[PDB]
Amino acid sequence: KTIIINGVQFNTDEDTTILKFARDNNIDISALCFLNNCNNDINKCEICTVEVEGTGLVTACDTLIEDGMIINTNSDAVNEKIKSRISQLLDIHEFKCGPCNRRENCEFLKLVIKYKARASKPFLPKDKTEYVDERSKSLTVDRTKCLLCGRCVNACGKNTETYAMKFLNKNGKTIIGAEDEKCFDDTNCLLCGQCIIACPVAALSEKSHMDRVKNALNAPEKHVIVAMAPSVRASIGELFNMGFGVDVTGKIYTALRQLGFDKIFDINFGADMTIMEEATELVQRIENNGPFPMFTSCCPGWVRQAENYYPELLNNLSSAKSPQQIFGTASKTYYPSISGLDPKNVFTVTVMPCTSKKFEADRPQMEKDGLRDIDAVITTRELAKMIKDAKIPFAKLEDSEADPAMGEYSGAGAIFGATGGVMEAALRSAKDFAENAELEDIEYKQVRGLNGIKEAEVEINNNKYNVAVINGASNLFKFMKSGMINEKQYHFIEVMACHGGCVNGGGQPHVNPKDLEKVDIKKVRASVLYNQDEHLSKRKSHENTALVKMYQNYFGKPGEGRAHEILHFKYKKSAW
Ligand code: SF4
Ligand code: SF4
Ligand code: SF4
Ligand code: SF4
Ligand code: FES
Ligand SMILES: [Mg+2]
Ligand SMILES: [Mg+2]
Repeated sequence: KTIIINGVQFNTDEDTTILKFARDNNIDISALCFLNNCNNDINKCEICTVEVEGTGLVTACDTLIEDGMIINTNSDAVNEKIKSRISQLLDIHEFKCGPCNRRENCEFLKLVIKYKARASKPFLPKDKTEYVDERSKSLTVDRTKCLLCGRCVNACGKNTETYAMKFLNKNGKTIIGAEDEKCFDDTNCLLCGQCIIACPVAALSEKSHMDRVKNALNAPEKHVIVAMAPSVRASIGELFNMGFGVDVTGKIYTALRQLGFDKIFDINFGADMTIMEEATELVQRIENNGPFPMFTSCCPGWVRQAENYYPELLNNLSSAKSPQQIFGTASKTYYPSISGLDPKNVFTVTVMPCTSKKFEADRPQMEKDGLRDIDAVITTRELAKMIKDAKIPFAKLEDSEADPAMGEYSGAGAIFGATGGVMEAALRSAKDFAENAELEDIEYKQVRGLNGIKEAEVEINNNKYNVAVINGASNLFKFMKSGMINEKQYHFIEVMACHGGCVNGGGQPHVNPKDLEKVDIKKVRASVLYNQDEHLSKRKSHENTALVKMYQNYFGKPGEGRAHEILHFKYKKSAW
């Protein structure tokens, strides 16, 4: 194939699109609605317009290169078309970047600046109320920003296969929204936030908890704990121009203290708690021969998936609370027992890579004696905004340490944020528990990485067991519908709704499509976690010294008695 682009001849056997070929050859072509290898098939944005001689204007993102093509990407006709399409979007776009939560990394703004586009008539609604949907505990929509680019809808379909995000005809006008324009929470939506991650503008956002947090911080009598997810320390630096794959754990603890939090703990401590309980449960089921399989229950996207699509599995989920909720439960019981705080005055905040966690935290029964396990959840992005609003020079901060009583963690805990991490951590403990031993071979590499469905055979106490790690909500549907679950007897199955695990969650920093071509975001964020594991002296959850003291002095033996009564949560299917 001979191809001419802007007068440059290429000879190639490649079978690909003009966009991808141009991009591979450092020729600039803009794009908007193209993402995840899909464009918006109905109502194409045409931002990737180029000129093919003899044919006219074509969309480079979905037009294959052909031998003999002569292509101009930067002709006056091309730029005028693209400029026109951007101007048309400005006509339906509340272009007020100042207070906008995507001000610093918005794709549309870059395009507006690049083509010097202007609205015919500026879009300036006075009553945004009709345009905004904040009903959800997790997601919010601001349709004054929406480009109808279809990226949320394609990403929902690809990532989850639920198609909970849809195009809708609302009184004759096209919008995106949930089925029947219901609140997302009241539909089959997993509240995973992959739609947000796909959004080029500030149209989709997380449901804010930042005022819950600020109010508690400013309330004189409130004692505000904060505790961040595994993934936050591998990710948040991205929003402070520190690049990718930077471990900023120490800087976060310092930042959190500068924001005025009263105690700095860590959700990885809660991940060790979850393993203590989950691994103990796994050994129990093995001894009662069932029910099998046991599924993890720590991902609320998956819990919602089970609730909405496989309620028959709800009884197979581990009764262990998730690291978030189990930590929170302890934060209102154990923590007062070792601090003297009145439990009513403890306000527990988590920092998560996740939008679904907001919903988990607000489940009615996720409380005891009137006290919420978790009072607020802020996403990685929300914490980055709080830090920037406070003029905290994050990239310049010195390292500090967590408060150890609910802040220590093992390397088992540290890897939770990657797909296969829970499985690996859980097996490090279950094997030790079952064989009553302290084994030295603790790396389960076969359950790691980005394959959609991963399985392994493991030997526990001289019997074989089958494990699977389901990596992404769409892969959970594949596993079930294809009958894979019936090819053999599965004993323990991990499910994460987000592909890559929590490091790719819905609350994470946006990465623009070009950086994504350049960096494997799932692997690079995950690598921070595995590195921590490798350098920690304690690499099993049950060797966490602070955790051991808590169980010895307060909860007693895992998986029974007081531990079972307050650290566990069971989901029930509705009756016939
Ligand atoms: S979505 Fe982007 S272009 Fe629109 S107001 Fe916000 S920052 Fe500006
Ligand atoms: S919400 Fe965002 S991703 Fe979805 S159509 Fe609107 S601008 Fe595109
Ligand atoms: S939160 Fe997840 S399941 Fe719900 S619409 Fe967005 S991508 Fe789809
Ligand atoms: S994989 Fe992690 S970030 Fe994604 S929905 Fe589940 S808990 Fe949330
Ligand atoms: S980027 Fe090609 S039509 Fe939208
Ligand atoms: Mg297409
Ligand atoms: Mg305070």
